[PDB]
Amino acid sequence: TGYDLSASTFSPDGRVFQVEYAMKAVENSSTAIGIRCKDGVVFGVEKLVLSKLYEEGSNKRLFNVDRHVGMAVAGLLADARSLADIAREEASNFRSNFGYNIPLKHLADRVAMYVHAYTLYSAVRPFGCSFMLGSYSVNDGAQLYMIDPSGVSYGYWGCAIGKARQAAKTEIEKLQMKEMTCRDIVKEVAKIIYIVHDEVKDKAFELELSWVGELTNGRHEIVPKDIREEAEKYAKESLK
Amino acid sequence: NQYDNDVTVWSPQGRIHQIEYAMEAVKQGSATVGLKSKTHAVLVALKRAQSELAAHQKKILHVDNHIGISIAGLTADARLLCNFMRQECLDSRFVFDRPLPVSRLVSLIGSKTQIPTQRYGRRPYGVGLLIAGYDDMGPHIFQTCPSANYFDCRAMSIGARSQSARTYLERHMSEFMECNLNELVKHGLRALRETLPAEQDLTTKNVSIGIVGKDLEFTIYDDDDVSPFLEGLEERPQ
Amino acid sequence: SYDRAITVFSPDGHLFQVEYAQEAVKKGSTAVGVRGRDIVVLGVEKKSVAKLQDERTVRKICALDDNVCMAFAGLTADARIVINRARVECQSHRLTVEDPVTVEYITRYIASLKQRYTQSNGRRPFGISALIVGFDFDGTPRLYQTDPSGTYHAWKANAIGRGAKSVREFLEKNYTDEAIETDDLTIKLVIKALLEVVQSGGKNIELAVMRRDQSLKILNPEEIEKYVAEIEKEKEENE
Amino acid sequence: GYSFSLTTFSPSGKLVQIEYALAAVAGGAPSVGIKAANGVVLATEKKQKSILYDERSVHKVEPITKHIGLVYSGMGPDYRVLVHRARKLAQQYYLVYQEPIPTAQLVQRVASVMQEYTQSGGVRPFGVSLLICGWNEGRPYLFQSDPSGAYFAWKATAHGKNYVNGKTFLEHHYNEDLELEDAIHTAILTLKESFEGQMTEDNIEVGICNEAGFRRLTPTEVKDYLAAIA
Amino acid sequence: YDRGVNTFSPEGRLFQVEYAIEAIKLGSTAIGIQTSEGVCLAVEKRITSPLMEPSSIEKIVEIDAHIGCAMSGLIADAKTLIDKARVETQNHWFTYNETMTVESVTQAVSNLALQFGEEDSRPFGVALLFGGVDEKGPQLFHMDPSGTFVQCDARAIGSASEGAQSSLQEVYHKSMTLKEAIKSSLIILKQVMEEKLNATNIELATVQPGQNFHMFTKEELEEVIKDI
Amino acid sequence: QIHSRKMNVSPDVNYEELARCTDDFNGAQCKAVCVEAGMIALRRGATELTHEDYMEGILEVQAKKKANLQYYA
Amino acid sequence: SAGFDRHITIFSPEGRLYQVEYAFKAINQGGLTSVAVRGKDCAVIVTQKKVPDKLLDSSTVTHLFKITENIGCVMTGMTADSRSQVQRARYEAANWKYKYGYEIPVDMLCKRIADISQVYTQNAEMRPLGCCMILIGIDEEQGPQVYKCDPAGYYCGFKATAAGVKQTESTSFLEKKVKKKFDWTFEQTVETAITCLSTVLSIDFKPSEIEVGVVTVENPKFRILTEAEIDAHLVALAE
Repeated sequence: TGYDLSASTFSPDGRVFQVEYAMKAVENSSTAIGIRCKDGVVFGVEKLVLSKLYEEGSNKRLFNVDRHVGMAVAGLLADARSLADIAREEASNFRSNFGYNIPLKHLADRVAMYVHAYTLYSAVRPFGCSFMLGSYSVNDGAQLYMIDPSGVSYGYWGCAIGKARQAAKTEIEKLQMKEMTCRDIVKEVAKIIYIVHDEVKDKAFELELSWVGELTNGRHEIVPKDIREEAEKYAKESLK
Repeated sequence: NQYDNDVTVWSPQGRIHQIEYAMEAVKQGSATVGLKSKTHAVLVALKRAQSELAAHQKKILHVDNHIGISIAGLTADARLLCNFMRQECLDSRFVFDRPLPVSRLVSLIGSKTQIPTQRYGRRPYGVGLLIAGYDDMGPHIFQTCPSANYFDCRAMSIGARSQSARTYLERHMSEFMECNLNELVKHGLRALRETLPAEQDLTTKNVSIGIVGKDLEFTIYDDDDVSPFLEGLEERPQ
Repeated sequence: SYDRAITVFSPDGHLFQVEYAQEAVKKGSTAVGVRGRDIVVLGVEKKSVAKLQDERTVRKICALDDNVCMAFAGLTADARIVINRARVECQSHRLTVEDPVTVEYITRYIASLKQRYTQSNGRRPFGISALIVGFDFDGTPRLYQTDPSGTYHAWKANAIGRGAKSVREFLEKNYTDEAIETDDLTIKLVIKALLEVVQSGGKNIELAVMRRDQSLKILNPEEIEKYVAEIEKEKEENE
Repeated sequence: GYSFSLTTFSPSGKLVQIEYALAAVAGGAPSVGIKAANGVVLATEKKQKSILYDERSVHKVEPITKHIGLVYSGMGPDYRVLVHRARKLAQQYYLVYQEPIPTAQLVQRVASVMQEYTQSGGVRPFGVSLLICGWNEGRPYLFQSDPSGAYFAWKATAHGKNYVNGKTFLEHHYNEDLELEDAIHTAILTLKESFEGQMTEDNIEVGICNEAGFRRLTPTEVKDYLAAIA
Repeated sequence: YDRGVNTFSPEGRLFQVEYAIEAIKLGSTAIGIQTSEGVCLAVEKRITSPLMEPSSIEKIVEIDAHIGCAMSGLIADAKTLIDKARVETQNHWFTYNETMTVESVTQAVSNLALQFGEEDSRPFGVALLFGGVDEKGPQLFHMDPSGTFVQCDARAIGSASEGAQSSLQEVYHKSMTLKEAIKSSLIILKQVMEEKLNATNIELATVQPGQNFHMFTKEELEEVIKDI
Repeated sequence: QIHSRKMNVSPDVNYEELARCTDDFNGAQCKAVCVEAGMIALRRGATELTHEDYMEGILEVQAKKKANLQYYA
Repeated sequence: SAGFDRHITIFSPEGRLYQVEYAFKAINQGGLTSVAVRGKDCAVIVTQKKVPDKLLDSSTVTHLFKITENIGCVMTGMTADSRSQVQRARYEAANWKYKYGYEIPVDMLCKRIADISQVYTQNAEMRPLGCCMILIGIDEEQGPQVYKCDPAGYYCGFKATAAGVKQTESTSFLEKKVKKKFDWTFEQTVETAITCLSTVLSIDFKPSEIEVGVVTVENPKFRILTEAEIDAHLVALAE
């Protein structure tokens, strides 16, 4: 208390509580997971049905504007949209100047540097969301990245952000991501989504999926659960 | 409380109480109604009066012939966003000569309203909006909040006493999708009547309507249009 | 809310800071000016130049243009900067605009200047007020005053706080709707107001009279003393 | 309290914030600077939290011209920034007047610089006090610039922590007719009085301004002069 | 929660501009009425000193001949709004070669009213009454430091505005002739402000659809004096 | 239902409808609603109380109903 | 002490670097430790890569960085600020080579970074970078150097140095080692650093726990040692 009110105000010991408040605010948001196979990356997001006033697909938390990158958020949706805009602008800048695709490591680096830049100045606050970055490059390798509102980013074999952090991390640990292909990854992702507090205290939730890989020419597309409904029924295989 | 400076202050609870106060300022507005069919989008408004010798405050503003808005909040920010959307619609008509789709415009407003939420020196735009728009991609009824967030709703209602409406629209959403324009406006009028106090009733003076369609440009349906649609309204039994 | 900031309202809507500006003026000395039948006459009092100090540097009155002059009461630094601003404004407007200057425009300008420097934080309002005299109301005389709140008005005669409390009441009791008969009775009424003023000894009292057709004129201490003695004699047979 | 902001006066007519900056000057490493008949001497001491440093990797004595000496007592980073801006200002003057900076001109300009940080709350004045020595018109001179943005001259001076005893030593010991080598000896003596522990070439560096030019003492010279101090 | 406009109050309101609304109370009352016969505005003076020039108080001021204007608040921000209104109307004529309709004036003035905390100041403690006779007939509007504006059949703003507004509501209806509306406003003012009305302590202005000029009244109040 | 058990209410009252009306109500406020319905029946001098009386009870209990919420600032 | 430490620009009554020490305390929270040691012709850096979990890819959590093809770097602090300052150092080195043409030694780079850090300390607009700086580089025909820069802007060369949490203990170990003049060769230097760290953390490290970098006169190209090379060094210390 006291040395708390600004993102630039250091605590007498340790770091600024403003950043800590940002990441804990991230902790209470809707869950988002992302798992990468050998050549591809798959994301999973739970969304709350609001009221019946909702329109079965509105205000969704899956956004992707890049020729080889998929991206999902876990946090306050407004800052999620803003960070999507910054990511789009940075990707367009790189594509215009360098003329070719940005490595996801460099893109995540620049985005996370900008995010942390929003924590340095006292007139601006840290963000209210944490998101993950997924892509494949034929030139050098397959990548997955996780970025927080603290400006800190890492690459993961699989990661999970939301009100499922540790349980979903354990559900990731049971997998063998080194050698599995993305076709099974979708099923395990959807099942893991459903097992970890689908509607325990919450009324109900909506599930949406993201999937980018080498098999789809590097580009990102939303895997359609409108077709084959296989991960959906795979989740219900786990109810008992 | 220390934690009620500008939106730059993150609360330990993981909130920013200025934003919650902005949502309350949204609830400070009067009752609104917004509802669509598969071919039309209609928003219904309750024009709050001041006196027997003054006119009611308007609630429906025109942005473009294919996108309409309804406001609930401090009218200053409401008009500022209205001018903003007017400007963006004009630029869209200027660059490629194409009516601007609702979704992209709403995303732009979301970004614009979000920038204050991070930056000191400007309170976030504290007005609740209902958006009605039709484009070449689909019909849309929308709402937005000062938290710089927006929600696409089949049927939506914001303001005081709005929960009775919300229950009405939640119960009847099994009906509207292919209801005609007259039936849709009757549904909206019924939704407005739910929020009404027992001592007040709808009339042309306090009711405002706004309709847009795939073959019908967005226009504001005031007293003159209110007069015919008032018939067919559900009664007030006990 | 409180008075600690320039732009903050009081919970009942008052702006205590501009009221404090008006009061800082109110501590400033007597300043009373009137417009007569044709002439406008002013009287500077309470200078109290003590021996070693010279009265020339006091600047009892400064003329903005040939048809307008000012002195202000309160803070001499603010008075001086406003004098320079008004002089530059009137001269530049007369030089540049297709048509020359009138006192109304400079009145609007100084009122706007006070309102502007009062309008934002980090920018202290002027702590001065002054009583404006103009010659070219289509040749007729006219009188204004200015206030730190960016406020101006037109008067047949006006005074400010320290001189107001006594002298202005004396004027509103005495002021005849008939304009003071000639500049002679104009100066007589000014001297009477100075009599209502604190000391009236003539040691520092000086006056400047402007006829609204003639340019500004400056009065000598000997003539001021003669007028004061004439007014004292007039009160003497008033018995 | 009134030190919260630098833009306001105290009722006592004192700038409390400027004073506390001069407290950081007292927290600086003591430096001794005296003038002689044939030149000026600027001496200072250093100590290390561990012998792990490269004690010669940096210098506390710095020149501004080929004939100017300059020493400080404060925190290093602000000193280095001020040195950089002072060197650049001297270069600008050399470009303009086609002459090297005079000692008086240099000191007034750098003091005006150090005043430039004495306005507005968003900036902080240097916690550094400077000692300047130089040759001008065939005669030696020395001054001092302090975080207040001012300067004063000095035939004998020193500042830092435990400076008052240095003042007393200089009062009772310094005369205006001293010689340069004896001046260096007096400087090292008063530095030894000012700081505890043995003074070695790892602990002290001294710069001396000669009328033709200025040079800094080499470590072997520091070892020689520090040894056999009387 | 009072430091600035750019901070939301716990209830969603603003306790900085709500005091700007309170600043309207300390201003003098003014009466404005819209009638089919014409639009009239009434302003209270409460003579402050006989030495003052009575018209020097700008609470009755014209921005164009087809339109009227009245004031209640600090006269400085009042004059700022007045000047802004004249400028917008004159520029609108310069560009379009036509009169600026009163609703457009009220809207365009309000954009300057919308600068307290949204550019890059403080709301002006002034509440105004507009009266115009134009392409939409006789019109009377009211606008307040919060930036909201409303077309009014009648309105009273300022000190003691509440009682005057209530009484006017009891008497006035939207189908009167102009003269009886002026009479009602005059009797309400006579009731409220000081004493028997006269040109010294009250000001009157009225514009007509057939007479889109000279809202002002100059010693034709003598008819009012002998009548009311 | 619980607090009306002693109050002899008319059977033609939809307590689900009262629940629909009584949003945000706490239990104490609902008990006060029943008591207010009883007092309203007494004001009518009613032999028995009905659904309308319960509605008036809620209307008097619910809240201050607040002022004109567009003229605020 | 309290109160005056809330802003970086405000000097406490004692005149102390309280916000600087708060930046240091922000450094010490991350449970990390680093060391740099200078040799006869070599410079060695090594840091603890305390991997928190296995689901992350170990390549994405490195803390040794190449800022120049012949200069090394090692971090201690929050990840975002460390990434920011390594980016800034790379930009500064590139700009120096663009402007001057020839080499930018580690001395210039660390001095520049320390100067800029002092700038952020001086102005209250932006919070100081709460992480420390350590570099290694070869100098023209003179030998390797180790330099340490901190949030305070302090900047100096080092025969040996330490950073992270374990400051005093590591420095004491190095000080005990360095008192004897001997052939501090590459293998001896890296062994000394490794054993220093293995005692100060007091753990039998697995190879993945640490990252090792080195620069030498004979091999001016900065290198990050592979895991197999780490095992070779460990079995070298195994004797």
